Amino acid sequence: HHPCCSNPCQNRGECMSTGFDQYKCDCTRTGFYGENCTTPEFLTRIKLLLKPTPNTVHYILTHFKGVWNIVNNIPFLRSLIMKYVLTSRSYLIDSPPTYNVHYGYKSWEAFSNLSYYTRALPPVADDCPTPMGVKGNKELPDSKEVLEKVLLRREFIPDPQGSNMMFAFFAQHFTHQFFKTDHKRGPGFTRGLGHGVDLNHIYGETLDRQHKLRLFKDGKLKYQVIGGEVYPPTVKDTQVEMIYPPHIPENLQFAVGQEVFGLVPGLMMYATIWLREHNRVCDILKQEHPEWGDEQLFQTSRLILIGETIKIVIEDYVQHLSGYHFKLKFDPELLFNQQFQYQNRIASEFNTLYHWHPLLPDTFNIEDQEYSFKQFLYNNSILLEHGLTQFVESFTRQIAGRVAGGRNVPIAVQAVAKASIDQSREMKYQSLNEYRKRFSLKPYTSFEELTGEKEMAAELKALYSDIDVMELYPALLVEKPRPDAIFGETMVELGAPFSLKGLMGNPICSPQYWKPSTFGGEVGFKIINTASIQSLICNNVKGCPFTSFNV
Amino acid sequence: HHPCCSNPCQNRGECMSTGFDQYKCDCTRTGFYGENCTTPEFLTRIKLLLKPTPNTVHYILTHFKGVWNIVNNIPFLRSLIMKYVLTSRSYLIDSPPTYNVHYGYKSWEAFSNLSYYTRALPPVADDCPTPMGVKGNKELPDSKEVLEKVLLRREFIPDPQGSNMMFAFFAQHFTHQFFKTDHKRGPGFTRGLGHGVDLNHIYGETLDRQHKLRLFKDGKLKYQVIGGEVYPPTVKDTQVEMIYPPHIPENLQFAVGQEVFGLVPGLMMYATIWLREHNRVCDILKQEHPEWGDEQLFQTSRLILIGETIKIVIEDYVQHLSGYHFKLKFDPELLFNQQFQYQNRIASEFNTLYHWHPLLPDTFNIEDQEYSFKQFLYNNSILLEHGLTQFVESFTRQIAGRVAGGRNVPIAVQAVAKASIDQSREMKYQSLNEYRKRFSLKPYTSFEELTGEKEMAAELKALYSDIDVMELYPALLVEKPRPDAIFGETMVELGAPFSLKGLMGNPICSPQYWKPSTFGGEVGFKIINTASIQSLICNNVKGCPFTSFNVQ
Ligand code: COH
Ligand code: COH
Ligand SMILES: *[C@@H]1O[C@H](CO)[C@@H](O[C@@H]2O[C@H](CO)[C@@H](O[C@H]3O[C@H](CO)[C@@H](O)[C@H](O)[C@@H]3O)[C@H](O)[C@H]2NC(C)=O)[C@H](O)[C@H]1NC(C)=O
Ligand SMILES: *[C@@H]1O[C@@H](CO)[C@@H](O[C@@H]2O[C@H](CO)[C@@H](O)[C@H](O)[C@H]2NC(C)=O)[C@H](O)[C@H]1NC(C)=O
Ligand SMILES: *[C@@H]1O[C@H](CO)[C@@H](O[C@@H]2O[C@H](CO)[C@@H](O)[C@H](O)[C@H]2NC(C)=O)[C@H](O)[C@H]1NC(C)=O
Ligand SMILES: *[C@@H]1O[C@H](CO)[C@@H](O[C@@H]2O[C@H](CO)[C@@H](O)[C@H](O)[C@H]2NC(C)=O)[C@H](O)[C@H]1NC(C)=O
Ligand SMILES: CC/C=C\C/C=C\C/C=C\C/C=C\C/C=C\C/C=C\CCC(=O)O
Ligand SMILES: CC/C=C\C/C=C\C/C=C\C/C=C\C/C=C\C/C=C\CCC(=O)O
Ligand SMILES: CCCCCCCCO[C@@H]1O[C@H](CO)[C@@H](O)[C@H](O)[C@H]1O
Ligand SMILES: CCCCCCCCO[C@@H]1O[C@H](CO)[C@@H](O)[C@H](O)[C@H]1O
Ligand SMILES: *[C@@H]1O[C@H](CO)[C@@H](O)[C@H](O)[C@H]1NC(C)=O
Repeated sequence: HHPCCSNPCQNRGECMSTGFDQYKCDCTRTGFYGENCTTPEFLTRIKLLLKPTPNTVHYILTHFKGVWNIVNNIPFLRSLIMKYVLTSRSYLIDSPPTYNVHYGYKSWEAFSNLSYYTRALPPVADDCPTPMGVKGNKELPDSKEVLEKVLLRREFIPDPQGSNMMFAFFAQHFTHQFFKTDHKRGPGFTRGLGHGVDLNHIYGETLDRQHKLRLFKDGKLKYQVIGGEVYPPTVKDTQVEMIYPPHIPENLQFAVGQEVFGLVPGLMMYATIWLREHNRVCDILKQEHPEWGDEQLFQTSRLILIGETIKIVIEDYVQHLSGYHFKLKFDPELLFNQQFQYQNRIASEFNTLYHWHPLLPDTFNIEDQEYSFKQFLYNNSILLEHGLTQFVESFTRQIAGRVAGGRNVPIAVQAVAKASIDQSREMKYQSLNEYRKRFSLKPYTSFEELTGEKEMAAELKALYSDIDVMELYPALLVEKPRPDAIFGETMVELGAPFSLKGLMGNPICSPQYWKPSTFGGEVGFKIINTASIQSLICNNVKGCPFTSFNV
Repeated sequence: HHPCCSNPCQNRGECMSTGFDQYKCDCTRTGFYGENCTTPEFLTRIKLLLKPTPNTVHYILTHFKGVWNIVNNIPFLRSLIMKYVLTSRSYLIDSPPTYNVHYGYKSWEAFSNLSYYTRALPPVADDCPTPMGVKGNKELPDSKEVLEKVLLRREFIPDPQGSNMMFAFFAQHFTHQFFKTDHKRGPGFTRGLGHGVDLNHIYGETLDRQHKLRLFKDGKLKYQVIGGEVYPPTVKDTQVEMIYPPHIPENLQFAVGQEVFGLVPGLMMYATIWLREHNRVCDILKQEHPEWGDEQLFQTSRLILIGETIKIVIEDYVQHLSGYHFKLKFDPELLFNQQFQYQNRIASEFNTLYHWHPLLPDTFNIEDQEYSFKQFLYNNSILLEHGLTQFVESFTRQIAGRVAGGRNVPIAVQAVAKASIDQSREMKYQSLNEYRKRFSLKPYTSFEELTGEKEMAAELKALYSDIDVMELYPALLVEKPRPDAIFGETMVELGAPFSLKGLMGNPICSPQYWKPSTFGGEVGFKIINTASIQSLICNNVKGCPFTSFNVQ
């Protein structure tokens, strides 16, 4: 079998077979040397002794509120800290990207083919004696067993951080512009060739689709007016393909950028909001530039919305997730004097860690009504009957579920959660502990250590036998959360690097893009730099309801 | 008309309409301010006082031969200078890329659609009163007139730098992996979506084409053996689509990565050499890695040949062009402590400046035979009759034409030279002086300053009327050359930044790729770092003939 099956190389060293039973580790720029890159250099040894553990940095950022109030209000100091935050996490991502599901060694195919999700860790070789390499049993525990014993929801566990359904549907809507798995090809493949925040979920992946969604007057997107209220146009009027079951009336078959957004009224809510926002921006730009044509009005509005998205995602969305007292800042200028690659490639593992199905509640509470999953799916008449205003008011009030801590995946989505385990195995994912080492974390030495608890640990112990063969995905959902937090260590220390690369690696953040002329002047630039989840709703939802990402 | 037609914004500021009749310059990070980004900042005043002219910099590098011989033999000094060569030049390129033929403003279409060549300078707006903006006549001079008067060759003008046919065909072969204009779509469109040195001209642009060219054993490419010599496989054997006229029979229809390389035997020579090289690397890798399968063998060989190409382009090809006494170095480690984007987008203007048709000779001299263009075109029989050994020997010793200096485009390719002018015009290119400013160069104040000569300068003024409406492409071919040099100032100062960016911006130069493991260990890595035009020939051509890019 492959000599690298045991993953002998440490500290981001690279394994290469040198014969049927021999390997060699490449320790170049790891800061380590020796057969397995285990011996540290003098500079590295001191650097290791001083580096605070992720849980210590988390403590500081979620305590000393009085000091953070001061830091947050000194621009020079706030910028300095945000600069470290960005740079320290960006470094953990390979850019230009390296491996994918088919290539556990660097290759031009892996680099050039945008149809693949990239991979933070190479896949386990096909001929390895064990699913994870050398350790554990010949088969991983049955995925259904794992799901039922440690993942499925017994009782609904609310998020201690206060996350609401406004946040939950935002996460789903937003992340679904770059998580577009090509099922015709396989789970290691994507339909989102932009590999980041291009807003294809509003505008369409292809030009052909974009043009069916456009009005071609004043730069705007097509729309319909039902009961005085602006909604996306129909499948019939646009000839835009959407996923809908055949029983749904032509009227409620809304056509938007992303084919799957008719699945959930919550997604259609943000689809309508962003559609309204783009047309609102077109009106603003048409007044600033009465001399501009439709094409520039559209293009310029798109870039502004990309700006709004990255701004809202950092300063509202990530801010809320973080639980920090420190105010995260969206400012491209922070990287202008730093070494940073303005490019991104969506990692398969980023996709997997983002399967936050526990967020989903048992019922969807709108006004006085409580809708079940069956009632809620594909039902756009709920959005029409209640209206966006009510939808915002209700989902701001309804708490979402805790992601970590175990046993909170709703039964309605059991098949999806099982799929997340199966496809991980199909894609030959390395173990949780390997992913932890890859992201500078000390590997878990027991199931009790991972879970911070006793019952789920015991079950997992009987299923996997060895902590070093625990899988990434189920571990993220069973992990001990941070104090009163939605996630545990692994979720954050993997998610944040992937997250920040995709946000800052956007072209609009590059020095040659980050200037007022890119966005139609100061007026367009102003829209970005003052954008918030509150302003987004206020500008586009009748009666400007209050909103946030917490209850 | 559009308020930015006059190109009012200077020093890299960006123009934006602010009404039907008014504009605004965005002077962000230009180092200048004011209405037209003309008022320099204090730090910028100091920088413009200390920075030497490109002509001064060229002089130092092409003189003091003894000093550079010391510099080239102290590794630290050589590394320090090469570092500046790369950095001082790379800020001149927008990366991520900005404009294209359809977008004079930054947009997502422009950034995300890889089918476009990018643009170093936005196109002149459609509604502008004159083709160049506001200056000049309603129409530009007839392209035929510009071609006939100052471009077409009379007496053959050899390149004083001594560039040979080995250089000419290498240039043609190497650049045609990234200059692949999509003529069904338009001149502003490319079919090379890799936008750089991916060797698609050897391996194919698509996966289906690659798979028809591969042997699927030992990581090799398909081939045939004619008279003991390894040559590309046929169209009949591979089912790989190639551009061949009807009269060309099945046997002489070689299938290679790039569909037009059958056009010229000179290109097929390099296609055959590189095909042999790939398969030679596979053998080396097989010996190092008996456990490796076909796919990895092929993949890592590709990565090695990409490395070899970049090595040869910098240390032989560009080295020769530059005419420097200073030895250029391919070393990615030099950029690891620098701000640099490992990405590239081929610029339309880079394509245009690379139409070096004056390089082409009147006839192609091989052994005792002098072949005319008609005799040479689409004729791989010539290749088989003489063999690659005689091709290298003959082409190594035949001199190329001088590109700059005017009146040196062969008549045989006159329709091509005309097309470059016509296509620049439909692509709405800005004037020469606008591109010169774009690249930190002083605009020419007269046609005599452009040529350094009286006769052509007179012909040009009678056609263009104003120096500020002179087109970029014809200007490059008529430009006053540097002393005893193949090119003039504009060619180099535009070409060099596009080039280095294309080469160093390759992902194999990034810290995570620039490791022995990427190339199958230290032996694979050594093949990249010791590559040269001579070794390429020596390793793959019977008898190991001597070669270089100059005579002889
Ligand atoms: C952000 C949190 C979140 C939420 C709230 C959510 C809520 C819901 C929901 C109820 C409203 C339904 C019916 C679905 C249904 C699906 N989910 Co999500 N999902 C979420 C995170 C994800 C992500 C991320 C993916 C991967 C997308 C992909 O691969 O296409 C996913 C996968 C899926 C898929 C693709 C199948 C696959 O194999 O990946 C479907 C269908 N699920 N989801
Ligand atoms: C680098 C120097 C060089 C040389 C030596 C050279 C030698 C020759 C040559 C004799 C060997 C002939 C018959 C031609 C003829 C042509 N040249 Co070149 N060309 C050169 C530089 C270029 C470049 C660069 C392009 C742009 C390629 C493209 O696809 O637009 C080009 C374009 C062309 C085209 C149109 C592109 C197409 O797809 O057909 C033709 C025809 N020509 N050239
Ligand atoms: C990116 O990677 C994809 C996966 O390798 C690749 O899709 C694959 O394309 C090949 C060739 O186009 C298909 O293989 C087919 O080749 C023979 C040719 O004779 C056909 O008769 C068969 O249909 C055979 O399947 C693969 O089917 C296909 N793999 C899939 C669907 O997963 C993409 O082409 C690559 N992307 C680019 C732009 O190159
Ligand atoms: C910024 O723009 C330039 C033109 O690009 C210049 O405007 C022109 O000034 C000329 C005299 O110097 C006039 O002949 C001409 O009327 C005018 N062109 C216009 C406005 O259409 C401005 O002077 C210059 N501004 C500054 C501050 O120097
Ligand atoms: C590098 O790693 C290899 C394989 O992980 C080490 O070989 C192992 O050594 C340990 C302790 O002596 C044994 O438990 C294993 O039996 C050995 N190999 C295997 C496959 O089990 C090797 O010692 C390491 N190199 C150094 C010097 O640290
Ligand atoms: C990149 O741009 C080109 C040109 O706009 C796009 O090609 C056009 O596609 C539309 C709709 O599919 C066709 O109707 C036209 O015939 C095409 N125009 C041409 C050939 O000039 C191309 O689709 C774009 N690429 C991507 C990835 O969207
Ligand atoms: C293409 C990718 C672009 C954007 C990424 C999208 C969303 C990112 C949001 C969350 C990422 C996943 C898990 C949590 C990780 C980080 C956010 C929370 C806390 C960490 C704060 C920090 O240090 O950045
Ligand atoms: C993707 C593109 C990558 C590489 C292009 C390869 C070769 C380009 C060669 C010539 C272009 C034309 C003119 C200048 C070219 C090279 C520089 C020559 C002299 C100046 C030396 C220097 O300052 O680097
Ligand atoms: C509501 C859906 C849950 C069905 C669980 C079926 C698998 C049984 O799982 C068991 O669940 C018990 C109750 O939490 C735990 O005490 C046990 O540790 C666990 O093994
Ligand atoms: C030996 C030719 C060098 C001088 C030519 C410059 C004048 C251009 O003359 C042109 O030459 C073309 C090529 O035959 C012809 O097609 C044109 O009809 C002719 O006018
Ligand atoms: C859709 O929503 C309506 C209320 O708007 C609800 O009464 C109905 O039952 C739902 N449809 C389905 C099929 O559940």
